[PDB]
Amino acid sequence: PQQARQALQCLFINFCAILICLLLICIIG
Amino acid sequence: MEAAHSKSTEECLAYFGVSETTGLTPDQVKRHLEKYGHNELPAEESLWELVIEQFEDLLVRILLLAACISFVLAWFETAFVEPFVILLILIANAIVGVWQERNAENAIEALKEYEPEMGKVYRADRKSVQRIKARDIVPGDIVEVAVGDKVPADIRILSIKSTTLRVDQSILTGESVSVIKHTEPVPDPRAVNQDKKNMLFSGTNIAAGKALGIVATTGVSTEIGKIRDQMAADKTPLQQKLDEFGEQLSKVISLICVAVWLINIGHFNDPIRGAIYYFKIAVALAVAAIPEGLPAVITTCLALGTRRMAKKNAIVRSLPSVETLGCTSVICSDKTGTLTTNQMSVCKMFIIDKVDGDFCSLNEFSITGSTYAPEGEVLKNDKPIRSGQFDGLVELATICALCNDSSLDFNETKGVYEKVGEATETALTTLVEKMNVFNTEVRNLSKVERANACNSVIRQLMKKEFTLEFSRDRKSMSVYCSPAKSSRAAVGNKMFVKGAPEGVIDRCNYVRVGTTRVPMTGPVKEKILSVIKEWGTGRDTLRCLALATRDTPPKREEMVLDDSSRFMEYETDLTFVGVVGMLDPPRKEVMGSIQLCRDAGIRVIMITGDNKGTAIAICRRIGIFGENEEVADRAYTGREFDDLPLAEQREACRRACCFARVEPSHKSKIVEYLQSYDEITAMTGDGVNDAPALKKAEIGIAMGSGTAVAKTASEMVLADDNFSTIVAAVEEGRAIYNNMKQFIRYLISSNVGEVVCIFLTAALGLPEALIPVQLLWVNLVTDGLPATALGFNPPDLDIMDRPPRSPKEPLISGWLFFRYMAIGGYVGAATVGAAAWWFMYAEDGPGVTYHQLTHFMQCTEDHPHFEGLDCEIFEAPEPMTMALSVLVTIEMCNALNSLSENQSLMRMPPWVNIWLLGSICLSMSLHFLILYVDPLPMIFKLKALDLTQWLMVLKISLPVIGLDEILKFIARNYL
Ligand SMILES: OC[C@H]1O[C@H](O[C@H]2[C@H](O)[C@@H](O)[C@@H](O)O[C@@H]2CO)[C@H](O)[C@@H](O)[C@@H]1O
Ligand SMILES: OC[C@H]1O[C@H](O[C@H]2[C@H](O)[C@@H](O)[C@@H](O)O[C@@H]2CO)[C@H](O)[C@@H](O)[C@@H]1O
Ligand SMILES: [K+]
Repeated sequence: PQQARQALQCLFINFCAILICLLLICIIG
Repeated sequence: MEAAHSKSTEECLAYFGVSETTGLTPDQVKRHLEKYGHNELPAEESLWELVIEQFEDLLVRILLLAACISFVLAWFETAFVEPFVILLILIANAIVGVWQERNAENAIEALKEYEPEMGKVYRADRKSVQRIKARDIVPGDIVEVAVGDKVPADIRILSIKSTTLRVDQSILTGESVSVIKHTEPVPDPRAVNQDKKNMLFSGTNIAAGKALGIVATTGVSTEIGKIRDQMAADKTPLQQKLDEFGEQLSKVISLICVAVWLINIGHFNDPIRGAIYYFKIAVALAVAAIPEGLPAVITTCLALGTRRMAKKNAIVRSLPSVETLGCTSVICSDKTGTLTTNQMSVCKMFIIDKVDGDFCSLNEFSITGSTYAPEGEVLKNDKPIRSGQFDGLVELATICALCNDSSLDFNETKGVYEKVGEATETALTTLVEKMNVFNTEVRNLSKVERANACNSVIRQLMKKEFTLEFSRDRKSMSVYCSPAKSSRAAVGNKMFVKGAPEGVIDRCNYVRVGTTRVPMTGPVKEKILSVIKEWGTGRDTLRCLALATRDTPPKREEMVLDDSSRFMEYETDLTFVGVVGMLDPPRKEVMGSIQLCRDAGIRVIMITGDNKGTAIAICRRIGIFGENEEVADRAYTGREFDDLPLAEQREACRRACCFARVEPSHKSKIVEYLQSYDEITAMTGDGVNDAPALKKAEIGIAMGSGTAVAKTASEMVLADDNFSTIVAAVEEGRAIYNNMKQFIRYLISSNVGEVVCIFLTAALGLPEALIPVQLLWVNLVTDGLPATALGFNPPDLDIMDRPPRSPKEPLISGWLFFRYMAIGGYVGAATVGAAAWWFMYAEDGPGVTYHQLTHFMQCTEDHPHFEGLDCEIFEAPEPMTMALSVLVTIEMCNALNSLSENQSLMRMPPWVNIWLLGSICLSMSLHFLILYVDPLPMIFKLKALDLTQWLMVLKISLPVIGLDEILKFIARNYL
């Protein structure tokens, strides 16, 4: 595991970015 | 030090307080490093700043203002949070796409660490020269530059070690004739660069010679550093074809968006005024469907690709060459560093045995051990033999030991005998140590002492007065020796000559037989030449050197030494002694590499210093030619090539796979002639002479272990000098391409889907299948998770079985643009069909199986005529979730169709890109949250039934995989 391990890092950042977006729509209300 | 050109060497050394023999101390380096900074342009300095960039777009803000006007009209009268939600989604769509772009750009920038600018200094801490990063060079240190080097800083020349120093300064001064240098002050302090003949400017080249100097200015203060400040700073063919297509797609979608604002003419009245509803729906499609600015995933697989390449030893210097790389149709490769290992070993040799009239017999020998170790036996007729019993071998060894600027060195940590000078010469040192012709005691010596023990026994019988260095016209070198301390019978001075057989044998009037001498005849010559040929042409394709002595050499003051062209004459009237045959095996991976090139339709041309006959034989061994192929028109020497008329020379390059013994100007010509057939050629090189050809070649390839000048003229550097590395770089080049096309296919179809989806609703007159915030929701999940996962999919399956891509090829073929529309058409219809299905044939309060839903517009007051049901089930929160869910799942499906350009999922299974599968599961677990976590479905729409409704979402979506399979079949089985 070396180069394939940067796919997990890439998606996790994008997941967090999308997830945070939803939780802010939750809080607003 | 501002005006160093006008001061003495002694003033410059004085100024920095530095010894010229010593160089700066670690303390001085430290203080100078603080005072003057690093030898570099200052780094130009983000996370938040780059997010605002996306919000500068006119069409993005048009949406926001429309959601503000829609919010203000509510507050003075779902619709309340709409402006808040869109903003949150669009910052998230920005963050996801801007974060990829920056990391790709950083990774690509970080390629520069593989081949960093280097310099040579003498510093006080070592006696030996130190190779360091130019970055760490400081004003005041002592610098060594020689042929092929890039000048690391602005340097006042201290002393010119070669007879003459030649410098290429064109990059600064426009003059492309290399320039002479001196050491005296140039008094005029106002003087122009052209006149500073004692100065070496950063960024320039040593075209010949060697010099020592003191650093005067670095970083910005340097001549080229001042220019690079004032300097202010071209699209590739595939960038033009992508931008142009970007505008063809952009304007069609922009027209269709306004066409959505038109066909909904009368509907501005239902619960000038309602146009703010259909305008804010049209603009959202524009923001989702039109790709404005380069999609980030593109730059990611270029970044991932050249990172892969660098790990496979291909260092990309020019990024546009990654595009050219998959178009290459010809590779020209040098043999020695590249096709072969360059590990030289003498495995055969012979001297003359008996001469009788026409009759000539030889003493042939073979030698075991192929590393540089002084370990192996000398065999004759396969029997171990002691070389000294043969007086001719004593003489042969004397030549090998004296015609040699190399030695061996035992490396005590590595436990290995290593080479000092040139591979070829060191192979001779090794040989000499194995022959031990004078039976010197060696068995009790340390390995350190053993390395050169026998060579020095020879080296103590004479003085090596001087060397007639090698030159290309004669293909031979020689040394001139007198007997040391005087032997018994004062035998005269001698010359020892080694070089290419053909040339040296012609200059022999005698042959040695034991210690006796005999006239050189035709019969003897023919016998000498036939064995040279057999060993050149046999299984081991040996490189032969002939060794001779000039028995009565000219007197010393008859010989001029600074004039290389008189050297051949001095090497005439020779006595042939013997021949050595060198091994230099092909690299293990090379036969396979050449076969890959055949398969990919790439011609390979070998260039070698070997004689013609040997050159061909090597080509049969490595698969360039067939072991029986006719070759008489496909193989040429530089001489034969020079004798051809121009049109014939051209025709020769159309078909030739083997050039032997070429003048330095031949590579360029070969490039030109190959270009006259629209060949995309890759050409290797390493010397200052290889630079012009590397420039002309579509891909110039420099050797990692070669000069900087060759590297500076190239697109790619081979870290391990290996031919296979090149082929593998073509392999990646083609892979990156197919990766772009896989992402391009998924992007265009999914956006086209968005368009066809919405257009169908407005065109027919159906009730909105997707609300704008829903559209901006799907547009974000796909571009965020699954779309970026395709940046991480493997090489496509048979990329080295298709021929090279043409540079004139269109980015998207008509057939491919069909695969974009047909797929995009089905998704658009499948989403609108999933909403319409709930109305038509679904058990949750339906419309009419004829056609009534079209006229949903007339209901609340128009109840008694043609309805008989409620009129708020058109604002229902279930048909819009069927449309959303079908889009999302068919998007995950369409991603599985982007695992390969033409391979079926039966050959390349869903689990090939295991990250894609992950991001899908992540996409589903996000979708099962805006339907179940109870504040969110209110801000969007409400959930779909636990079972029966999902089975429709799946039977609607899954045929997108089935469809693309047929289109892939009509591409696999079409070819
Ligand atoms: O270095 C001592 C060396 O000397 C002898 O080799 C002589 C040989 O006797 C002569 O024929 C003359 O040409 O010089 C040779 C090399 O110096 C010993 O035979 C030898 O073992 C020893 O190493
Ligand atoms: O062997 C016959 C040959 O002997 C002499 O040649 C010498 C030569 O002069 C020396 O320089 C020595 O290194 O090598 C030769 C012996 O192989 C005679 O001078 C010559 O005329 C005669 O033919
Ligand atoms: K080039």
